[PDB]
Amino acid sequence: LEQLETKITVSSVSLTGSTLNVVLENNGSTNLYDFQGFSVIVQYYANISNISTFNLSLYNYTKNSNPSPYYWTINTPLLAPGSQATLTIILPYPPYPNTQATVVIVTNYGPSVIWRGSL
Amino acid sequence: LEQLETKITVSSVSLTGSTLNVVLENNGSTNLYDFQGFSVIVQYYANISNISTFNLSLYNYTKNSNPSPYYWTINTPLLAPGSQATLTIILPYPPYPNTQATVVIVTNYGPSVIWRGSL
Repeated sequence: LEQLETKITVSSVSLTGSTLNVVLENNGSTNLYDFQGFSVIVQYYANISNISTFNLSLYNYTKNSNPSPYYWTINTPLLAPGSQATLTIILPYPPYPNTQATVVIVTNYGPSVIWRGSL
Repeated sequence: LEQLETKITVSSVSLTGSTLNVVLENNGSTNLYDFQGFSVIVQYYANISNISTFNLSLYNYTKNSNPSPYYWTINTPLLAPGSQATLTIILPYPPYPNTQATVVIVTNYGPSVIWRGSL
């Protein structure tokens, strides 16, 4: 039948401690709600005992209010076209200051977004 | 009804020019064949005019016999439990010598594997 476009973009990324907050925008025509079917990858430089340490890991979805490291949450059950929501990603270590990072978010439908910047 | 375990592992990774060959093993109970529904991410250091350059990109599936850069293929239509197959990933630039790389492969079912090593 009818195929609908899926499209996401990242509006902003903010770091607090070891928590990444990613503002995600739905710019497509599909509703996004099957979050367990998303994939989230973060590459960053962890501060491990004052040594900048490359870390690239996969993060799993949860609805738990206190997500463990290597988990992520989002502050809505459904992200509709034209709306935005905040993804919270819990990193295992605080980022080493002034280092680059990459966040990959893949929707259950296939389309994805990659954010590249500094923490 | 019945849930079956999906599990993949990487047996080996080989580099030829700008082509990555990843031997993927099915160690689960599901058949793997919905490759368009997989996600593949590669992080490496590209040789761009003799400057080692960080590159993290998503690669899309194709069955084309001459995949373009940022595409991947696999040498079977179906990877059954207990079998292995070779994924071919076409990188945009040859890797800079003796640098680290990461390959993330996510099945359509959810379970994934991350390979970490050097090219």
